[PDB]
Amino acid sequence: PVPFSHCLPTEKLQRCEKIGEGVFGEVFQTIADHTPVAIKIIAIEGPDLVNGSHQKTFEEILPEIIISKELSLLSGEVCNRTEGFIGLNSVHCVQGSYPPLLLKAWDHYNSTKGSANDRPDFFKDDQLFIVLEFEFGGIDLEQMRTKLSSLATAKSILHQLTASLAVAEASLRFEHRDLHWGNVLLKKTSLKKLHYTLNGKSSTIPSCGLQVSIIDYTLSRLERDGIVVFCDVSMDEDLFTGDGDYQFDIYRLMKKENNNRWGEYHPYSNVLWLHYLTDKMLKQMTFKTKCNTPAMKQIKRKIQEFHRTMLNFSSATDLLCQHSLFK
Ligand SMILES: Nc1ncnc2c1c(I)cn2[C@@H]1O[C@H](CO)[C@@H](O)[C@H]1O
Repeated sequence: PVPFSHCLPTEKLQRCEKIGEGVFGEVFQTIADHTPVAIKIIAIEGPDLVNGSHQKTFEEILPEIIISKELSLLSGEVCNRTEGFIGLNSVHCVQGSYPPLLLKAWDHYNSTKGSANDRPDFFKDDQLFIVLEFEFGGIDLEQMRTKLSSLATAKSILHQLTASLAVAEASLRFEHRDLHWGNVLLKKTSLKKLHYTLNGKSSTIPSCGLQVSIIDYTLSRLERDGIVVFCDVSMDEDLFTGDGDYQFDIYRLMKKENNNRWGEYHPYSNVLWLHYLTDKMLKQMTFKTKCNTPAMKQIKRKIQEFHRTMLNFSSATDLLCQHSLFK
């Protein structure tokens, strides 16, 4: 293990601002070489509860690390290529107490946005963490609930998500398994079209001025050469007992689909998540401009039609290749 200062030299540490959180830990934004990055920091191996849950062991955190790498690498592949997952810059195992400058950032977020986490000031100098440094992906879909232009943007978002998931299905038999709207990131792009390749066939997607990145592989699954990497949630109580959002039904529906056998490949889970996201787009998102032109009213009708038909597709690949929305 390395000290925090290895990952976060002084100027980089000074520029850290907290941008997100979960039971897992903390996410900070900073900058190096003029380029923003997101730093995900997860305590591991220790006995303390953190945000009410036990810390993962090294063995338990490895799947997320491996999957983050494999998905990042899709941006440079040939037959199955997508930039729709987040870039991974580095992963380190760090040892130390939590840096005071990160506690200062933590406090600022707590004062302005409020936090559901414990202030991370109780770790000793032997504490281990995993620090994952990612590309900065923009703002999550949930925080953009009231910020998008029109449902035309929603179409581009769904098309990008479907294409990324398809390429990952084809390359890695990938299932995301936790693609709630906190895990769909949006960034401005000056590209008019985005490019992907699926089983050696290249295509494009109109960007509507946004690039989508999918994040957070804590519950994800994939395989290479029959070696499966996944999170076995077969004995988890709480994951399947959520209420108040269609998100929590997706966990249940995934368990129905796979008969509680999480090592298996069931790409229908990607379809379930895409259905949940389509549902968010039609029910919870609110757009600055409503559908007023005939072209835009046809877009709304097509997204509604996608919502009511997509559950009859077997995978994100089947949706991309066969759904009328993407013709
Ligand atoms: N790479 C990134 N770029 C930008 N924001 C990021 C990330 C990552 I990793 C996470 N987040 C933000 O933190 C929240 C919790 O994962 C997410 O919901 C999101 O708001």
